[PDB]
Amino acid sequence: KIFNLFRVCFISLLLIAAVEYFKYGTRINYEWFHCTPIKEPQSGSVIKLWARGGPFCDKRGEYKTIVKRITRDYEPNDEHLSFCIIENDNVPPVHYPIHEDKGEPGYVAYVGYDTDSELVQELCADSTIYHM
Amino acid sequence: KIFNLFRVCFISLLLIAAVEYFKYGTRINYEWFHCTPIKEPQSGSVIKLWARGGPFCDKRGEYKTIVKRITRDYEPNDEHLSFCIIENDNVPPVHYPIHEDKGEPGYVAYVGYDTDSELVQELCADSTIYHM
Amino acid sequence: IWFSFREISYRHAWIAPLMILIAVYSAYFTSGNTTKTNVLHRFVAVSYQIGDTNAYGKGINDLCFVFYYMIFFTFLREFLMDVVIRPFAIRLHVTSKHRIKRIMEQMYAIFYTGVSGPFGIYCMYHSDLWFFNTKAMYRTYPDFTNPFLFKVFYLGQAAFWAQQACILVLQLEKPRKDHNELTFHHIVTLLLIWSSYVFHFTKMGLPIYITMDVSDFLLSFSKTLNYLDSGLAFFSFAIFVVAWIYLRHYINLKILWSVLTQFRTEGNYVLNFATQQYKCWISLPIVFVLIGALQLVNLYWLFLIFRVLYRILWR
Amino acid sequence: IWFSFREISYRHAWIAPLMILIAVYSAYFTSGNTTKTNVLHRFVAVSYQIGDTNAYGKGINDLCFVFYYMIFFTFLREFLMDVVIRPFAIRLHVTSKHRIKRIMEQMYAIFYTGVSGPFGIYCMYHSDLWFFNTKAMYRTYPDFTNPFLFKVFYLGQAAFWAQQACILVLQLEKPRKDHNELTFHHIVTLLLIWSSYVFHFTKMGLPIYITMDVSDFLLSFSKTLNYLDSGLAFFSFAIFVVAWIYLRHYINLKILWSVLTQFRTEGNYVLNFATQQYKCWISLPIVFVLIGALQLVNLYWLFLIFRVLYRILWR
Repeated sequence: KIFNLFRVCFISLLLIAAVEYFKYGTRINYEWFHCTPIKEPQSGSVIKLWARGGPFCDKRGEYKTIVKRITRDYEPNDEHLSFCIIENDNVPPVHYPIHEDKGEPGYVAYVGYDTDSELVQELCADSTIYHM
Repeated sequence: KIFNLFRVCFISLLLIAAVEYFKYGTRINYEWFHCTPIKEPQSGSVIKLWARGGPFCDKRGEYKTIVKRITRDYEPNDEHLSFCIIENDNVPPVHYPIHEDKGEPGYVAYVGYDTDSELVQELCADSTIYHM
Repeated sequence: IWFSFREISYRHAWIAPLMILIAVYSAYFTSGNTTKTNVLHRFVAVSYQIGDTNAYGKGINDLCFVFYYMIFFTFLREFLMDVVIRPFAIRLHVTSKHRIKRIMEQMYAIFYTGVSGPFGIYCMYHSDLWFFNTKAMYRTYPDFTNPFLFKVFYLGQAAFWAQQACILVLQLEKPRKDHNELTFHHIVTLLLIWSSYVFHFTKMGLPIYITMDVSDFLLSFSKTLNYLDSGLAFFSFAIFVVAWIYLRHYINLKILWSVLTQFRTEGNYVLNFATQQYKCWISLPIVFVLIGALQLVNLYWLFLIFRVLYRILWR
Repeated sequence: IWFSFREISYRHAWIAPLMILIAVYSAYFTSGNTTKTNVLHRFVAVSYQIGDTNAYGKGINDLCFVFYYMIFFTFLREFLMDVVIRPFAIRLHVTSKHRIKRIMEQMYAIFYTGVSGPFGIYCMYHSDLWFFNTKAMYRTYPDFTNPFLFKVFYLGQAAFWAQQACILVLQLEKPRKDHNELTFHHIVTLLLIWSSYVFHFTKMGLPIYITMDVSDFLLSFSKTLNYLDSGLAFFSFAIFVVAWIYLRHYINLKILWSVLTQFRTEGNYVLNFATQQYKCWISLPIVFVLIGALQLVNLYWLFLIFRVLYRILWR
């Protein structure tokens, strides 16, 4: 009777909430669906980040995955960071081909610890050096 | 007998997983626990972002909440964005007092649509103008 | 004296929903302002009006309005059923319990279905779908908005069907031969409503809803006229079977062929997850299998109808 | 001939755990390499060795190792219990079923508890806690690492107590007068183990575990010696009651007073959520109420013991 009704209604409302939360969440953080962060380390603790994705994930996917990866991977309270983000201006916002060549990369960023901070200062040409 | 054992063991393993996921997730995205994004709009669609938080949430909270808020609030596929992030260098990484004055703000960023892009180009003094 | 009130409540079960809904209406209307700044406006009127044009988004006020009209339809069911239908059937000289109750819910079916079918046809007439133009199914896909009448109809159907579903779950006393596929039908109907709403495409939902309504209308009419002295129930059933095939199965195959080919025999199926543009090899299988469930059940009902026809015209 | 094997399995229930664990050990040892690159190394040895110093982190290989030693302790329980204890008790001329089985599990209690108590005391001796120095509870708080012996002991206790808990859930045939507070005790013990592990502070856990072990050791010894011809069970019980108050309640009040004041009568309780430094008004109430549950139950057991003492010395 009543309890069966409450059980099924609660399951239905839970399923509705589950799908709506799926919608909202995946719309917010989609960058790890279409952009793949490929990292290439330099001499020391400093690495090269960029986003290697499909045609769809434009400079939003790029920038969001770079900032998320930087603030994720390198814990600051041991030693402060310093990074730079250099923009690829020769390219339009949405620029990848579906076939696996993807050509030019867009955003690309260097990040490391202050022990080899001189290396990142040299490696970033002129863009502002963000010491965090 | 057996089914009661599986029920209780599954509840225990679910609770363990719940607390471990709590740990991991809240360690990753803590910025909306201690930094509060206060926004102040300018003339047009362009706004002033900064992070108003406690002593704990240092420039990590600031930068992460600014980038998340920018990529969250302004949908690009209607019209492309353009923003700048200017750093407060007169300040050490961890700089807030617990009492509600919090003094100087750290990171601060301007973001808007390309219709009033000239306004953001003027408003950002010299730091790189990130058109996304 | 309150015992008389309990007696009225038990004999007439619509007073409580009536009282609560008239309270809501009186409080909203006498509030002075009828703007969105209220909360009763959330519970009584559609929300998310785009600026002031004719276009509406979605959200949670949709669920709130669904609940309020869940109460309103329960009230309407009880009040209409008893007060109007029962004396009307008694005057019709047909004296039983099984037959009279079956006629009761068939005549209620006729009433709401004749309200809804023509209304939905009106809604489709004021659209680019005119007489099931299945090309518009592939017009703007991630349309996050529907016209006023289109959405109010949509949610009206959602609220009504969910209310029949919950009354079915409540398991009153005695379903009846033909219950399992019936609850399958209602469950898949609610899943179709909620899915085809929350995945942004209702243009592909409306034609099927029209088919369902205008089929059930004639079904209930012929059934109740057979239950009454027939006179011509055979011709009514003939009209019903022709309309049943022509609308249900023909239009459903038309929609299924159109979706499968038009949305599949193309190069336009890619994710691009911001614009929620997953009209691709993901959402297709889901809605496809739902529609297939409906059509499959319709074929089973068709087989039952064919059996009835053969048995009746065999003797 | 396999029926004889089933008969052995039913009379002797340790062969299957023995067979599976010896398979695991043989496969790991004969693998050639004993390094972390294996997976049997995950299931048999502690993981997360910091570089090559004496410090270990955490993760999921902890749960894997817990499961494997869940199997190992089940095997040890069955094998030890039957093969050694049962003939030993039979030789002890005490002939019953109720008494003999109670003695069985009390003597098993003595064995594992005497293994664990002194081992834990050894672990605490090689620490900054020496004889329950409660100042070290407030040394490094978010310590994400423990010494080798410290962690292997920790997880050994976790695996063992969870195994008794699951055998309790399995509800074999007949708990016994005193079951409800018993399962309360085991449930809160497992919650204490898992919480005080996964919240990074085990320094505050170890002393309580020592108290529990060295109390239960003497309890089981005196109980089984009373069940056997006593001779001096009264003096053993006296030693037990003095040790029981002195260790359990005195040390638990020492720990509770120390945590409450030392971690509360300070200005150092702020979140700072990266360094997981929520030793604050959040984690305190949780672990405090857990310890309070333990101490409360210990007082109830104390009241029972006092009742026993009065009844025995009253006659």
